[PDB]
Amino acid sequence: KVFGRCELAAAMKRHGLDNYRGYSLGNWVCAAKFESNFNTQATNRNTDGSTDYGILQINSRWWCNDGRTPGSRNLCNIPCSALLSSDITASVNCAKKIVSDGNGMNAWVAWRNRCKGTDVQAWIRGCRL
Ligand SMILES: [Cl-]
Ligand SMILES: [Cl-]
Ligand SMILES: [Cl-]
Ligand SMILES: [Cl-]
Ligand SMILES: [Cl-]
Ligand code: NA
Repeated sequence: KVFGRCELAAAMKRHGLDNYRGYSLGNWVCAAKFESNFNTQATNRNTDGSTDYGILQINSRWWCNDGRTPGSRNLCNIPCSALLSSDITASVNCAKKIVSDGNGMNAWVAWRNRCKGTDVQAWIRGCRL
């Protein structure tokens, strides 16, 4: 599923991401835009053999099991394929664990390089929330 901007903002708000650990909703929409272009089916392989999955590009090195990342962890206790669903619940619940692990949203490289320090409120401007 390719979300619209305001559609995704409303779904993330219903799932409790607005101001979660102090990160306003626009931060999460901005991260999703540049990580996946709002596409739940996005995948990308990393140099070390791990793979990033879904709308927030969560990494099989630490967070999910895909059966092909030897020596990795599965800290969200899910198969990585669950992060590709049109229902974003699994991705949101795993992202909550990631952002709580000490480094905040710096875990998302695209957030750090393209959203951090910008006017992220623009990403929810005009949306009915
Ligand atoms: Cl857009
Ligand atoms: Cl915001
Ligand atoms: Cl594995
Ligand atoms: Cl949902
Ligand atoms: Cl933080
Ligand atoms: Na893994």
